[PDB]
Amino acid sequence: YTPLDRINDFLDHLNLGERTIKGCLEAYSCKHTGTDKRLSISLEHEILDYLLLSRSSRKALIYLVLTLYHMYPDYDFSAVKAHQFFTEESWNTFKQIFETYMFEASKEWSETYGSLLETLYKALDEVVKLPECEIYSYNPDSDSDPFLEKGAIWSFNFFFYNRKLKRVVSFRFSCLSNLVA
Repeated sequence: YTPLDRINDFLDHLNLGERTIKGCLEAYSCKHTGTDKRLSISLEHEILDYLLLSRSSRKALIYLVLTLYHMYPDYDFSAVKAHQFFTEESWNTFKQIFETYMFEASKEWSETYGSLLETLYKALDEVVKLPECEIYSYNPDSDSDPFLEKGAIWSFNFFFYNRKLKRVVSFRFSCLSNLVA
């Protein structure tokens, strides 16, 4: 039972009255054998034919789409559409988002313990060496995409990728309205 398991339990259906906050960290090490390997190659080909993400992320992209497939393997992810829906970020741009939307969450957490953000950082750093990571948000517009939560007040899907380890932590967090009419 690690800090991620901690954060995750805390963020499992945090209920704050009218809106309910959900959050989820999942880590994935991309295998270099079997289906992961073949899939990776497929993606790498698709990307090259086609040659918003810049090209600096053409490799990162391969590994992000594997992590999608890992999370929802029955869904058709596509290298080109993801190229469209992934956006590169910085820790700082992530920090602002955490500050502005996960405010009630951080607050409840400090009331509970004696920062949620600091904890998160430490937890991520342990699993993917954070200062060496690349950061991405996934914002699909497609109706079907399973990273799209419909009727949500907001939703984010972040990804922390480590190139050396071929390792990705995905952080999803969203807000739901508990109202009735």
